[PDB]
Amino acid sequence: TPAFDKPKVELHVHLDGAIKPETILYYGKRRGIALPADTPEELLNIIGMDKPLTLPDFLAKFDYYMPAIAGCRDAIKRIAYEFVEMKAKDGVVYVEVRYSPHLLANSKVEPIPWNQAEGDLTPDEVVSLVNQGLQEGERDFGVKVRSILCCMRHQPSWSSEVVELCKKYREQTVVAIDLAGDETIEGSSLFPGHVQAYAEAVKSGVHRTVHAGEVGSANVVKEAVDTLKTERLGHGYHTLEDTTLYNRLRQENMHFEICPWSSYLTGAWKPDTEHAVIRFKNDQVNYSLNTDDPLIFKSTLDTDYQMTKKDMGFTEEEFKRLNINAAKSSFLPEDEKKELLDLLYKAYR
Ligand SMILES: OC[C@H]1O[C@@H](n2c[nH+]c3c2N=CN[C@H]3O)[C@H](O)[C@@H]1O
Ligand SMILES: [Zn+2]
Repeated sequence: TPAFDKPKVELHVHLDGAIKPETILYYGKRRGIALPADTPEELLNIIGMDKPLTLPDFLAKFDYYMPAIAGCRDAIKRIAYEFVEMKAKDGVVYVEVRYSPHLLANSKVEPIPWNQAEGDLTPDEVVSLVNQGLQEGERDFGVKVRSILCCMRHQPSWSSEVVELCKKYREQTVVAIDLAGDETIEGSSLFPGHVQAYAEAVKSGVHRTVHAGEVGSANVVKEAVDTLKTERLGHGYHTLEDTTLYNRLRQENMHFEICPWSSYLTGAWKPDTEHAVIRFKNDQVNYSLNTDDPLIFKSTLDTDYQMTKKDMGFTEEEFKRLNINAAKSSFLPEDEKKELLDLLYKAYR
């Protein structure tokens, strides 16, 4: 069933884990990269999940397939292409994708990932691939893509870099810096490299967001809002613990990015206790429903929206209004945003 059928907005997703089993498959068996499987479903059935695991675990599923794709120059622009694809197939007019240059290489990179080998490929290029691949994909699917570049919790050394990336790819196609990776690393969201790079962001314009919340304490969010300056909270579930912090973001007017089906699956949730998502709906705080990782969880944007009208009862009347908010919170000029607001507005309504 539809389950929401008007033209959606989406803010939280990762390139990384918006690949199809096939493009993996190709490259494993093409530049040779001994892969973990064969039948395109078996690939899926190692890569993805169904019993709720733990955030740490989630995060090394990734080590299964990435080698495949990592630099090869080729693949960057192709999996950027096929990703815009999926985003016009399930219902979306507007997406922000995130990703991590650092995972996507090759050269420089003194902790060299997966682990793999030297090296044409740079941060400076593994972006300018994607911008074409989301510019193309845009061109050919009806959907406008802007990307988000992700600092990455466990490596502060690299965070510095991403701000220079964002600044200078700024609009061709990047509208933002993020923080991503294991919440459990005690202290991570404060380490010097991160705050330094966020604050070259606020010192220099760059829009900010942080996965804070999810599977770690309310503190990690309090850090994120106040020390890092996060313009919107990447998940923000555990902010319902410090219930005076909670009234302070409801009050600041600020985006929670929920990821339903993701929540059960990483660990951020016990299925015995009402998910933060229905709460935000009761309180009417600006949230956005969302996908996070299509591949690793075996899903589609319909999966969230349907976990949400049938388990946790959701009017269409809500869906309407969250998809207006997400648009309101987008990292896109008031320019581009009056007119993506004119879209869903004269179509919901
Ligand atoms: O895409 C940047 C990184 O996002 C991480 N990722 C993706 N979704 C999530 C996540 N880490 C935690 N939160 C979840 O929302 C993976 O480490 C990936 O390398
Ligand atoms: Zn995420």
